[PDB]
Amino acid sequence: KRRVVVTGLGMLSPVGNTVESTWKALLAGQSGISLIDHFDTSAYATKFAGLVKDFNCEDIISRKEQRKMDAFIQYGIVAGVQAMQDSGLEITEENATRIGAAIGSGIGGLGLIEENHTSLMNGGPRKISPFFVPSTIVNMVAGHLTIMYGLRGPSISIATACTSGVHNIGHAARIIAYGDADVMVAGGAEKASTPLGVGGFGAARALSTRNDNPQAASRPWDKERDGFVLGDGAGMLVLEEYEHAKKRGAKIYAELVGFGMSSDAYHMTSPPENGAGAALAMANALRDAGIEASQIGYVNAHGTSTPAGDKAEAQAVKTIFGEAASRVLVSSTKSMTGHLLGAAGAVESIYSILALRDQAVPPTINLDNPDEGCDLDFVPHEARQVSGMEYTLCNSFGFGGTNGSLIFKKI
Amino acid sequence: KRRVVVTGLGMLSPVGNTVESTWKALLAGQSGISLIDHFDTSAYATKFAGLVKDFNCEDIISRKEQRKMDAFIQYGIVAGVQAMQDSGLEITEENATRIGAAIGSGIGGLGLIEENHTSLMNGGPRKISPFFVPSTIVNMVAGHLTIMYGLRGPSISIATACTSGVHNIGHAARIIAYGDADVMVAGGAEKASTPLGVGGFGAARALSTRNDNPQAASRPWDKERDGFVLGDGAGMLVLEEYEHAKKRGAKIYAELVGFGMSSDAYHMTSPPENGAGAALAMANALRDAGIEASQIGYVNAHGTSTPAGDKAEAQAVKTIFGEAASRVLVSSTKSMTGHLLGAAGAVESIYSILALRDQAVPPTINLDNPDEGCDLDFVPHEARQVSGMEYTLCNSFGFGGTNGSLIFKKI
Repeated sequence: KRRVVVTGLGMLSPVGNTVESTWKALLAGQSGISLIDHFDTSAYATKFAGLVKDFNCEDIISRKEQRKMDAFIQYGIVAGVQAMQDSGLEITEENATRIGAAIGSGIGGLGLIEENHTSLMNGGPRKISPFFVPSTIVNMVAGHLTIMYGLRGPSISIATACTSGVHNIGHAARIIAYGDADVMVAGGAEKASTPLGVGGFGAARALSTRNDNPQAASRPWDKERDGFVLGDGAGMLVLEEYEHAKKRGAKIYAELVGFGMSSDAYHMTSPPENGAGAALAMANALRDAGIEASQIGYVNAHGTSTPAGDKAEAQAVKTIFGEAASRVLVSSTKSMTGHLLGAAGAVESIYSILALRDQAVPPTINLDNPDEGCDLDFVPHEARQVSGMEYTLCNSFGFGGTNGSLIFKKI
Repeated sequence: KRRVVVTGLGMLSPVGNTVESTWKALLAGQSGISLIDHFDTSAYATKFAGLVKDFNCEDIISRKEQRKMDAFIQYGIVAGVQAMQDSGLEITEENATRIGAAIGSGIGGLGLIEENHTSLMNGGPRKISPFFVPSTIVNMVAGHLTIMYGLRGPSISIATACTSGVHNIGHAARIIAYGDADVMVAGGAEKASTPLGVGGFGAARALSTRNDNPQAASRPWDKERDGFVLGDGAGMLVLEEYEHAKKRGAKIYAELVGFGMSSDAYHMTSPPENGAGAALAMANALRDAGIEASQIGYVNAHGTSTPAGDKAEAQAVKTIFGEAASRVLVSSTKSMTGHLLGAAGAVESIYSILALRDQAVPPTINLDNPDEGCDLDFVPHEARQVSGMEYTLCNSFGFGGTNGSLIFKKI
């Protein structure tokens, strides 16, 4: 009965380039949303996003290698390095084989796809970079990391849109428990704030168009919500077997105890008004942890700031909690951070973990006027302090009706 | 101790639009490789590929839905439907919840990415289709299938390039055994025979340029090999728990008994001359099945027809087998089929399975003049007949040094 705990953290987010900075900014309710300026947004209905400010990998990635990797891959490597360093783990010859990676992305290298495609249109197959494939594909973060640290254990990449971070982390954990590994760096990286990403989600009408007030655009569960806001970044956790951790005396942020998956089987984009999909996923994670819905202090919602989306999620929370409806804390850091797509579940598992350490829960900012008959406590504007929270639940409900939920336990 | 068996098959390949047709063509050594004709290949160094001929989904997908999905998604849905039909499985209200999907792709919707990108370049963000994201992203086959059959169990998508089919199938199986599901449709779909796919792998110099003889281009382990050949298609298996299968009396093609994963941790594209990565993965699958290397009758190689690639793989086969070096049958159907990237491990798991049913092993065609000191039996030109084969091993060693191996057992 192998148990899995967390002993390493790494992150780049719209509100910070480290774990603690990011975390401090969120408990302070700071918004990471600003107007986009790396491409001309005149024709774009959405002109703002959650960008990573002053990203630097100079000391981490040789500019000779940077040319071979899209921005999402660069974000992922960096957050991966932070996670490995913070872990203290030393990779030995007898170690390698048992240490792996489960890192994905929802969309991958949009930037270098557009670049290479632009080059092919203007100058034919020759303008295409010899690094096109490996610089864009979703599995290249796990690819580069394993090589960088000589990792030789199981290596996978889950690509389930919005649910990627949660899926990757949960399977990295299943892998360990199963016996396939002792250590796994799991998470997701994303950088979809490009013309194709902004115009594409805009073509679907899934995005907020509140350009006058970008920081007020992401407003989950609010009456004036008009779509999600895009966020760039990456979240990485070092997962590891309990005894292998103790035997080495490493910090242990928390324990991963439940993981549940479900499918809506409703529509390619819309969730059921019902929230049936989400319920199942939260329910399976509880059953998996072997606890009840009442034992959960905080739920980091999917809460993307979509009319139909936030309503499905609330409905599901009421459905799985019942009485505990208002007794539980539910918040969406997407209010300050935006939607990190493939990295969303990664960064949010980290908030779910940090919340346990600090007994503090981040707010759902911008929640000026709640919805119709919501009975839930969405930690409305300021961070709430908590007393005896032992378990936290993290939710991701993505495109294609694919849902997941992670449950973390204190110490 | 939940056991997993195979009870449904589906496939589209360059040598057939059904499982049996494809399978018959391969035992007959037919090549599926032909010159590309859907785009102007004048500037292209590679002008041929393994295409799917006369693909039809008219009766399966409403042309109203086709517009919302890239060719790889259409191939995947169809092969998914075949698999579900062939399985005989009936989805009930009390059933849904326990039936899921693990389907990926290495590159996803290149075609609709190029189209949408071309539209944005010529006419701005407006020309972008509102279906851009859901029509291109890797998880949309599992997305559409779950909805189509009202599947509500765990739903994931592994995107590990060349190793996707194997990873998806192996995790679909881990999922079932774990208790998370009873039924899982697992596999991969791919359609990278586009300007971006052909020019991109061409920019890396990873592809064969033998345009005079396209059917002779894919020649694994041969002296005149000059890169892999691209193949389009999709392979889908219906995996399911042993008792749930019996209780329903369904055909049972075979049993999935081992699954191993490893990472090279060497280079982003090249495998170690060593073959260390591959060894580990085959070795873990054996250990996982609980059998020895001698108990394996056939190994469906990764064998892509790359100088460095085929050599690493042989080295690893010699390394894991030792004495059994020539006593075991190893062949690459990539010789007739080309490299299906994300679907490669899916179609090949199916060949690995069918080989057990029929006690026949498909040949490595084009193997005119083997390599230096190869001691292995690569089933050189014609299909070999076998007597008491009980286990077969399937290998995928992909970009980013991510490797996997599946072991199937008779009956």
